[PDB]
Amino acid sequence: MSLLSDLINLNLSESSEKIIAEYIWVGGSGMDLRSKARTLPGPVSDPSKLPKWNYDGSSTNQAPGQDSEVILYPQAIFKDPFRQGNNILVICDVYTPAGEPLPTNKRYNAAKIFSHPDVAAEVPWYGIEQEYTLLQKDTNWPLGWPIGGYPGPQGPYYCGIGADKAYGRDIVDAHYKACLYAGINISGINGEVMPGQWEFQVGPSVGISAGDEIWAARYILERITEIAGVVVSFDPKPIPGDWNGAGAHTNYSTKSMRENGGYEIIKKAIEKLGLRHSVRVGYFEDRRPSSNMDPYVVTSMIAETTLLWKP
Amino acid sequence: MSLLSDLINLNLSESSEKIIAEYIWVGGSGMDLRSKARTLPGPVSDPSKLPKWNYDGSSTNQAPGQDSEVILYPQAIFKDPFRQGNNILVICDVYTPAGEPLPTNKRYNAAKIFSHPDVAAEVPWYGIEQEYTLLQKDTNWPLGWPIGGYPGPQGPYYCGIGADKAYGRDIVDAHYKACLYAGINISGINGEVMPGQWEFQVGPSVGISAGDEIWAARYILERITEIAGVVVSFDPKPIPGDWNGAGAHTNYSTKSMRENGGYEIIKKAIEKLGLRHSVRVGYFEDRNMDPYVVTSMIAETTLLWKP
Amino acid sequence: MSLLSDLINLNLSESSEKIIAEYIWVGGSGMDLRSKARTLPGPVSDPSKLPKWNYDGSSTNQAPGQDSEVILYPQAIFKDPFRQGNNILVICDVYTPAGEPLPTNKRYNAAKIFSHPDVAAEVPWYGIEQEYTLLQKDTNWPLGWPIGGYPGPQGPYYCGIGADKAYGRDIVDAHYKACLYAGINISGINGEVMPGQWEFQVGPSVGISAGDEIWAARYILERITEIAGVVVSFDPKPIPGDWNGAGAHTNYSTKSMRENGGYEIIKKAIEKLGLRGYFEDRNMDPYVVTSMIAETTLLWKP
Amino acid sequence: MSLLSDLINLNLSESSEKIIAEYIWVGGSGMDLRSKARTLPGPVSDPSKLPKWNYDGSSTNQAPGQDSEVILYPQAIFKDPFRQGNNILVICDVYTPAGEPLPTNKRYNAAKIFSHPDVAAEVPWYGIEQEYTLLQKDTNWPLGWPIGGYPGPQGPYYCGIGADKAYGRDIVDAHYKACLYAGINISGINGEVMPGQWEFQVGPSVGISAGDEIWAARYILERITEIAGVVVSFDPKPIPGDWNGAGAHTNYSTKSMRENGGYEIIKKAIEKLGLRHYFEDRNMDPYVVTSMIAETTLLWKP
Amino acid sequence: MSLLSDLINLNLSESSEKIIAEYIWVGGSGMDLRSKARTLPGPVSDPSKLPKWNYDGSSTNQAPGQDSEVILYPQAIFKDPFRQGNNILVICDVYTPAGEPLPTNKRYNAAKIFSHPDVAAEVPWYGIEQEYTLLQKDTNWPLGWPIGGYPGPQGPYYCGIGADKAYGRDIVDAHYKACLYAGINISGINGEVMPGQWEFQVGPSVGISAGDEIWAARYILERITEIAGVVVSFDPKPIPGDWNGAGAHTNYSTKSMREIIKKAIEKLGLRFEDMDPYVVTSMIAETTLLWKP
Amino acid sequence: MSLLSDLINLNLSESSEKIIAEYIWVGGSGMDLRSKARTLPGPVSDPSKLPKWNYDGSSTNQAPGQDSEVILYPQAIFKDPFRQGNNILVICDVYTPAGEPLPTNKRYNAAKIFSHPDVAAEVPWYGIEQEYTLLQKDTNWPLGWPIGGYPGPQGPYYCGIGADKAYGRDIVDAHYKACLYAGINISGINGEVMPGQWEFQVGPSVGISAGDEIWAARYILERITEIAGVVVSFDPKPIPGDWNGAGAHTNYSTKSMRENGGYEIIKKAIEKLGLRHKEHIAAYNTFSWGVANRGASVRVGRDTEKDGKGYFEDRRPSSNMDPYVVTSMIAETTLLWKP
Repeated sequence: MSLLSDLINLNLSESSEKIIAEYIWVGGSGMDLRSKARTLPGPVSDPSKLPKWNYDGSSTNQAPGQDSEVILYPQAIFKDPFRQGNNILVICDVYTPAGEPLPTNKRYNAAKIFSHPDVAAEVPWYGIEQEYTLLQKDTNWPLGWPIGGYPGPQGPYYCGIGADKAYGRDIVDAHYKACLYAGINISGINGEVMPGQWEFQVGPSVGISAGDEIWAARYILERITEIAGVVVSFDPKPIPGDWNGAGAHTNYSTKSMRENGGYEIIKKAIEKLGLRHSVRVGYFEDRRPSSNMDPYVVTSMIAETTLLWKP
Repeated sequence: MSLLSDLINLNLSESSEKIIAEYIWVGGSGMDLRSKARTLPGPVSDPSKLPKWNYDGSSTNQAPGQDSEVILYPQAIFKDPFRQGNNILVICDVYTPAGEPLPTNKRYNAAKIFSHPDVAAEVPWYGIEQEYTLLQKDTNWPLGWPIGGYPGPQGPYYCGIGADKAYGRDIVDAHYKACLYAGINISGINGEVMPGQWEFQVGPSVGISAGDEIWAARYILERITEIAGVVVSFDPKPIPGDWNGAGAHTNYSTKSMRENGGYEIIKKAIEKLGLRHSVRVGYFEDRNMDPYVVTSMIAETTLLWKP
Repeated sequence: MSLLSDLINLNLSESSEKIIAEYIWVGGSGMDLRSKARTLPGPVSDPSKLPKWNYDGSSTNQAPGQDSEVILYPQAIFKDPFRQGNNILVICDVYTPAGEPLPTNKRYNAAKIFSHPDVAAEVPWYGIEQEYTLLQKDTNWPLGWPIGGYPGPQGPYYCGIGADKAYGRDIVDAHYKACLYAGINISGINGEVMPGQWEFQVGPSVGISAGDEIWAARYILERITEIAGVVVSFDPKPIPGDWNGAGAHTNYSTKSMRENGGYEIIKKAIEKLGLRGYFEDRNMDPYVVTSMIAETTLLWKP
Repeated sequence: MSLLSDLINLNLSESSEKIIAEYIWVGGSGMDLRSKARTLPGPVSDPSKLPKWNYDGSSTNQAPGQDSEVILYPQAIFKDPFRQGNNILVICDVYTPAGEPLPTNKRYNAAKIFSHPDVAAEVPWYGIEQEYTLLQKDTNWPLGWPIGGYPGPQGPYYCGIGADKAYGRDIVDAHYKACLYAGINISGINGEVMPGQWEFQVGPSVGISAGDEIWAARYILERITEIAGVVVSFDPKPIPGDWNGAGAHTNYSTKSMRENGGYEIIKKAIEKLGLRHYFEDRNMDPYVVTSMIAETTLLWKP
Repeated sequence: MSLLSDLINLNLSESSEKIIAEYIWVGGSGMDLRSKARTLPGPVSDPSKLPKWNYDGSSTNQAPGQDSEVILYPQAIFKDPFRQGNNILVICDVYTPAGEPLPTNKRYNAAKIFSHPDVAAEVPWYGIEQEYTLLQKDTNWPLGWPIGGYPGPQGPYYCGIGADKAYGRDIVDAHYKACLYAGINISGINGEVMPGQWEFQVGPSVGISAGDEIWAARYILERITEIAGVVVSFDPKPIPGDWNGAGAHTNYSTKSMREIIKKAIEKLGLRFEDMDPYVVTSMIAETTLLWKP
Repeated sequence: MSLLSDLINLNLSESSEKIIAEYIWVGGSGMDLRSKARTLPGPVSDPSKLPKWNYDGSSTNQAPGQDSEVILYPQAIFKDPFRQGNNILVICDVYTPAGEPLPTNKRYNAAKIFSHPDVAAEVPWYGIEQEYTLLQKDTNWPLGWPIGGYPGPQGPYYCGIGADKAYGRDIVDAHYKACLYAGINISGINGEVMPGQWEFQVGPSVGISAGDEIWAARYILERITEIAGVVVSFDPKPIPGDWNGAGAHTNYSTKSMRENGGYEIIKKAIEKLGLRHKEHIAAYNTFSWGVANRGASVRVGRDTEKDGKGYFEDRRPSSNMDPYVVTSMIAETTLLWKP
């Protein structure tokens, strides 16, 4: 409605100083984003000044015990592209009332790694490639799926233009701008090989914020698909039959690698990655993660292995 | 039709100083909000400066006895998020032409309680959690209700995002901004365990204003569902079959609780509520009733009642 | 389309000084409003400065004989809420080319009454309640009419809120603002007992202007229902079968009633009305109703 | 809905100095436009300052062997009419990682021709007429195709107006303004003989920028048909059966032609064109057409 | 489908002597008919030669789950107008495995009354008028219910003809013939005052068979509405709002009356023309023949 | 469409003496019925006089090996209710070209059991109850599934009548008459607890023919749902969520159990069944039995106890069981097996 969108787009700065904060977290599947919103007395840019919150963990498959309460710790702030003004998104990680990180909290361990002085001094930069597929809500097939099936790896959809080739660009372009506005370092987008299939890239992002941003980007994307009435999947294999997906390739570089200087340093890091069990060379790419893996794990494991691990 | 919203959204400040006041009241079922609007000469911020009004109680199940007139007393003003500008919402309570509160007027007795020096000195604060369900107008099942029916208490709807999980968010978000604009102390919202089910929280709100705000929040919400062509229910059990609803839990604290040695005041307060007969511990929580009644009963039982 | 509304909403002040004037009149059924629009060189606020106009009365059931021409006399100006800017609505009344009021022109005799020095001195104020029903275009039953039919006098529609109770509020709220914008003294609105049934109140309005304003308000409402694709009826009994309508009560006060003490003036006025602050009088033409009240209490001699 | 277009239409200048660049290239069929977008730190007006990029050529039928990587060289900048603000469109041509132009890269050779001192000194101007057909997505027949088939070369569609004659004008007018905004020298448009068939002209455009501009205009057009949910064809024969198409006629003038003009210089150019087989030369790649005329008339010696 | 109706209309007499018997009973609400079918070796006309059967009473609100078996006693036979041929309908009443009538079995007590020598010798005849309403499956409003709603008691529907007046006559005429074919003494039909509203009359019917026949006729009617995709209600008030229903009038005569009425009318008042038909019919006999003031 | 059904319903006896035989078999999932049809020179009543046939086993998940040919052995004849006249249905079991039964051929071992003199002398009768669900083709939810979802175990659908209660009776009544016409010993039908859920019973049928008849009855049902444009499921849980399904309960009696003294014989058989329980469950939790307590593994029934003779019910098999396995295992355990 036009009456409805007017209420949704009300600018609160004209009526008070209160802001709305959307607290966001990863649910019990490790892939389900959850959120809810609260009012704060005034604008906030420092996450550490945000109050902690809580939710019912037995409703998100995260607290089975007699105590269902789970605590939310604010960790990163972004501008809310939906509520606009001084309203914000808050990426949180999740803990028991006693202060223990939940098993589905991957940020905790990642934060320990990125806070290590020898990792922190190396200024690790990350570039993440996030593929996704837009799906018809009723049928669960990708937008533009051709009547008659699987089209193949050589087709008109990859970076295509036109009503018969690019399906869902409105969602994609809305997302690109929403992310820039929010403060995410989104570095690009492209239409992928399958109809309704797309990719966005994020980076360079330093350390723990790479994970914060990617989760923030996924949140915004699904909020946008929600508006459009379309289902989004980050699964590498979102439908049966043949399917061409990429994965979740991660580009990585340190202060030493970027100061050449250490062209050689890139190669030894690659040596270390091979030693642990895909990797190509500036910076280098890691080709093992799939499109739904947790970025906190992926990014921190690369730093640990290349900066802290000794066989 | 774009021609229509242009008219609805006209800025009257450009043409004169007159304002429109939407007078709101609780009807004969104790849960049905009613309203109508009048033009006033200029901007008003003090409810005591508003004229009294009236309506036909025989049309809202509030006047049987040969005299159908019921009187409206303005009690609280909020900004009107629908008409915008200087136009206002007016929460009223209802009286006979003779000056007596109607049986369905719960504000009067609640106000008497909050006006008592022993209550007023304790500065009672209230926090209310209002759960509600958004229902398809034609089928009366919740928005997004799954074909197989009751999904269970463990699902993707609670605080969910995405077309297949969150149903009716445009309404929820419209309501959130609308209340803040209106001047209600809405403190947050969340998607609940069932599809189409949500919650908003209001507070802390002082004394009689908790009820004023709650009714105002309910009014705004149902005005918004009206626009969206959706039905709203505040019933804990809004459909047959299995259902997970919470209720309307109420948080309460006094000045004594908020200061030094609240621990004792809190347990004692709980003891008296128990002695009268659902209560758990900052402050404490008390588990479709009228908020004027609920909030004032808590103050009275804990501050005025002497066993 | 959005291309269309852009053209409809052009601000003519940006391109010239010309304004558009919508001349409005009551047709041969006594309840059908008609209008058409003309271009004038510049802004006008004084009705007496508007040129007279004309139309084919044989197309509106208002001229049977060999000369079908009917003359329009501008009588009242309001701002046009549809064209916006300096464009205006013009309430006219209607005459033969020779200068005689048509039988369906009720403003003429009303004007004589309000022009009478004894009436004019009393500054009569009117408050008029206009009930109306919004009807589905195809079925001609009210918006929100329930499958089972007539619901009874006790229901959720009266001053109701919600998708299942208030039917047509967008029209009603558009009208309220449109009337205020136009310069009509609209004093309030409410949902009525039947679904799709509503009321607006106008006043206080002075003398002959009560009728001019009520007619302008009816005009504006029906232009709005036209936009919404809904039919409107001002008939107290707009559908067959059982139905609750209120009516059209008219509140009335003279200068004398409004001063000290007035109660006595009110007493006598009430007696004369029966025989033939303020007080209330229990599809009619507002020109007739209001002027008859003034005449009965100020000019008539029992 | 309206929420979606708000996000798409966000002005990024309010949040940072970063811009979005849409890299565009010709795919493996020689007629398929492809593109994707990346974030840059600040505004750029010089193509030579833009970073090179890459894509998977095995996905656009442009790299078969074990190395599917293809390099994009930015060549021309236009403002992005879709993202607005300081966002840009970037016309690119394509190379192997080793630095060799791909077979489907026609810009490379044209650029050698226009950079040649004997060509460059003559400032070749080009005027290109681009015909196209708007097709129903589901049926693949032109918009407004009549129940009964091919209407003939004599009809109401050529430069027509009205719902029954002009099909897809909203696309055409969006494109016209979009191209002007972008910085393309679009010189006019017209409805053509077949329903849903139209033409745009570009020029005068100097040298290599003629081809850059036509490709950018084709890109903008298909992005617009995409928004409209309509298919576009630049094929001279976009459906079976009889059909009236023009082609891609190219106008050409040299500095000397614009001087005296003399006409003799024109005669000479025409003569040389004949020998190999301003003035007019009657879906091909504009880089090829434009550069061959320049080569033949300025470099080629009989 | 013609392929489907060909299978449904197969004449089993052409392939064997086996027949199908549809056992019918009254469920736990007292108004819900239930049935299921079994194969028998050959034609049967004597209800007492039919085997008893059983069902899960916990699925029809007539037994608890821990002890759910309920026994079906065959009581009356009719020809089955749906399966045709030698196939039959069997009206049953219902008992615990120990042999007691279920509380929702009203036939048992009615049978005792009609078996009483003071009643049986008097040959009580019954005429029953059964009103019903045909309802649109999706809306639950009557067939032909007018857009503007409740029309009033004076209208064109009563005994009407035409597309705009008679709604559901196909169902009604099918029912009339089906009942006659089945062996029910259906004595007439008429369109009623409300749209989609109808009545059939059964009688004269002797004693306990009046109840058997009415239930059999109700069965046949709802099987027919099932075919037509229409819902049936025997409720006097089948929709909210105003409605014109008759009631449940019952005609009654004894052997003595047919040869008198006033003494019976007197007896009825303290407690000619006057819910479960077994109850209604037997209580009238009891009132006028067995009762003690 | 009447033009089409006229062709389908042609009486071939008026045009020739040739008949059409629909050879039917169980495919590689153990539940997928397959069939195809051939022309034979004249009418046939003796299955042993029908020629063998073959099919491509790599197309029904029944021959992975390099030789995809699988052989069809005719075993049972029924009249074809679809083609009518002298046209027939032929229940087959399936073998390698070399002559060995396929792993998915369960008839073979069952036949070996029913041919044993100790089983045959005993004349085992079987009664099988086949529950099934009719599903809307597009949504995969049952016919008549209510807008608000799962209704519960106490409702109006069980043996119900009316447009709002009984869903799919045309299919059910067509199937009942088609089976009778075909020569199958179908003994009854009823509407079940869930919307669109129904049951039919077959029996008493002696020995190996019980399985032949059950499979023929299943074939006919799915051929009828195909005509109706409806999907049929014999799965114990044809939809997610709560669901009330029974299974495929099997009644069993020997000549001795049916005569006087029979109850003592029944108890001994039940004892033997209990000693095996795990073997039977694995093929078809804690073994139990009684007369009217659910969910006993085995039920005797009031009538049997009362009379001192009759039969007993094995309530363990699920609705998608292979009747050859169930029927023959009951005979084997109670008549041939030595603990």
